[PDB]
Amino acid sequence: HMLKLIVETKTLVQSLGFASSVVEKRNVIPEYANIKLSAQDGNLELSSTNMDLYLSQKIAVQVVSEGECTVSTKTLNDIVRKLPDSELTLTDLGTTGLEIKGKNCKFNLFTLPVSSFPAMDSINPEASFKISCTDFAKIIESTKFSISLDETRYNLNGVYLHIKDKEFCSASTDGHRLSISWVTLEKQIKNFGVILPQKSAEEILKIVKDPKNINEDIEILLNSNKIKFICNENTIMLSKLIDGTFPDYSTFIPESSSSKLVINRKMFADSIERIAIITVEKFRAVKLSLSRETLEISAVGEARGNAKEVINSSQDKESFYEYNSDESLAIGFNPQYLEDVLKAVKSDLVELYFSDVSAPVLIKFPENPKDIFVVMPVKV
Amino acid sequence: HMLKLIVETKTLVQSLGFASSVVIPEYANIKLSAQDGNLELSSTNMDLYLSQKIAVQVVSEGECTVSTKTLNDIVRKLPDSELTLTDLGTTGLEIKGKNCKFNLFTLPVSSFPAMDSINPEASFKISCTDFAKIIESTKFSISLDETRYNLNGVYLHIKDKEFCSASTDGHRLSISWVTLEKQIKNFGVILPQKSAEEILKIVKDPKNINEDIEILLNSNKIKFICNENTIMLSKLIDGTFPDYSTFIPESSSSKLVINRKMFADSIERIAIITVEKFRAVKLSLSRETLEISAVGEARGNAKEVINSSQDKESFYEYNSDESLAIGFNPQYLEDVLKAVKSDLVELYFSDVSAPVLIKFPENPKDIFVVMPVKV
Repeated sequence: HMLKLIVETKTLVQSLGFASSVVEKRNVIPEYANIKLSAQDGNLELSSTNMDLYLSQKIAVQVVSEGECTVSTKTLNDIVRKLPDSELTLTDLGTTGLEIKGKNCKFNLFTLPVSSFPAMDSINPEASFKISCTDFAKIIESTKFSISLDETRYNLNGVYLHIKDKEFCSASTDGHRLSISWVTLEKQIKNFGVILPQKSAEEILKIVKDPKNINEDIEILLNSNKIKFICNENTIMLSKLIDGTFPDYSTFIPESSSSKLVINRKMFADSIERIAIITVEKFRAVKLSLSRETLEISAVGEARGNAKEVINSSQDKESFYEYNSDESLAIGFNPQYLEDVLKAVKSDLVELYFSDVSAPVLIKFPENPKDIFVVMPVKV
Repeated sequence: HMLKLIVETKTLVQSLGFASSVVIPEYANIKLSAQDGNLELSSTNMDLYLSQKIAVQVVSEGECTVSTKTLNDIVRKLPDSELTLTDLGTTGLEIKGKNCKFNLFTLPVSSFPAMDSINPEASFKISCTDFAKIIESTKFSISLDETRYNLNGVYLHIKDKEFCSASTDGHRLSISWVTLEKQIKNFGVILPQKSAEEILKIVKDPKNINEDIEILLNSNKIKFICNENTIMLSKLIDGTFPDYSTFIPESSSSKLVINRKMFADSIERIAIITVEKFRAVKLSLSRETLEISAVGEARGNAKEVINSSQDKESFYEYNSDESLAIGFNPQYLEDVLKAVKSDLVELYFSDVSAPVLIKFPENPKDIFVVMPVKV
């Protein structure tokens, strides 16, 4: 019937931060903005949903009376974050509302009937397996930034999660670049390939990176229509899948290269970002003028000016630069697309493999053999 | 001659921050003038003109003009401890670090306005600390209503030896003052909101806050010379400031003394439940307790109880056997409570429809009035 429970405030604040990262709040079209609270068997289950995903979080509380209700996510989040008490009492007071009670204060939040809150789908899986949260965060971190934002390219608006032999892999592309990242499974899993929407990839990454989950495991259960994540037993996320066919990306990886650059990753990344400052949105491009002696990174911006930075050949790790060719190469890239790759993998050095000015660059990190990136150039 | 100078990056970044908070097309530009060991950076908008001088190594004297935003964008991300600026003519202004070069389009200096001259009717000096105080205590209750343009600034005015800033938006009054030693000709002028905000930031800078500011004014313009090297000229709102003394209660029948932070934190919590259409908290005052409560249509309601206490950290004392339930916009109370750093705050009441007067003990030259709302 009527919920009543005592919960540690800090724990509730953390769960509501996750609820807040799910809940609909754009205020252009109708939204369902409530959170469902369910007290059962020593746990409070907090459920949040948007049109892409359903999140269920369970936290241990002192259940005085079992029950469920729903209230405004934002109002509950906003109040609980400002209460000083180490613990709070939550009591469903019926027409009076859900009461949030600390030592000196009481808030009544009007409820909405539980029947108004979307049903949690059941998932009957075709395949399921478990991997570490550390391994899953890695392949998502390495591929979430190059998802397409173009709705007409509906099959590119997510990450392609798939099995090839013993490798669990994530791939993403927006037509301008490709990212691929994988981890080796120990058990042979049924082959599958599904497209996880960007919004779900962002939320499940936040979940598995939480300190309580990052060193734990995540179970993945899926069929061709839906996917379920069970992260460290007590957090369940259900997601829709994008109905479509991810392209055969193996054709996109250059089979050979005419020159190779090795350079300190942070130095390269900092220089690109600096030089890109002069650019405008209508022409986001930096020019890499590569030679054995120096690399000149330059850019122009209409009605702003131009910019140039020189990186000299060097064998010191902190300033490393080596370009293995007697020939020069002047080739342009969108600096955001280079920065996305450079920030994705924490590595001392980075390798860039080129062919001609009109062909893509292949980017790899030396201690990271299971991450691959391809970026097409732009005319400069 | 062509400008060329070497400048400490951190000091140039700081100057460009002030120039950027100020910013016709030529008003998006910054004028750079290297002369006599100083770089003068000039910035202007339709209300004000700002001139800053910073010491640099002047290699060659000269002046030029560039986009404020482009210059600010580049300098704030260069890692070098010092930068070389060189007007290269057809190439533009060169901003040079150890390994990077930026060239910015320059614009003609003949297109950049000079700072207007002022013939002052009144001029005086006060400390930057005192000037910061009176602006800090009054900038939050300036009107944002364009239909009441004479309220869209602070009223800087003198009464005998008291130099006052006052502001009102029709819902509250803030007034803060400093006693001058010199006899100054009577004046009263309205400093626009953007100019009050900019000169406050300048006087609060660490290099100025312990120094002095000279104020020179007539009925059309006001000039601030802050610690010699930063000069801001501002237009004044041409108009008549209203008789704000009508906010001051003729008398008060009850008084609340309460811990300031405790009060502000409880108002802030209870106000969460309100909606934009009815931003109000209810204070139900009695000798034993204060109940702070609020309602929000289709959202809910809330209540917090504060018990009488003589402990400094939880202080509450209300001097009357009568109960008083009176409402306020919580933002107008929070504005006042955050304006003055004090352990306690005092609130003086009469009836539910009359204003509250607020003061902070040990701050006798700051007075605030907030009108109630029906609850």
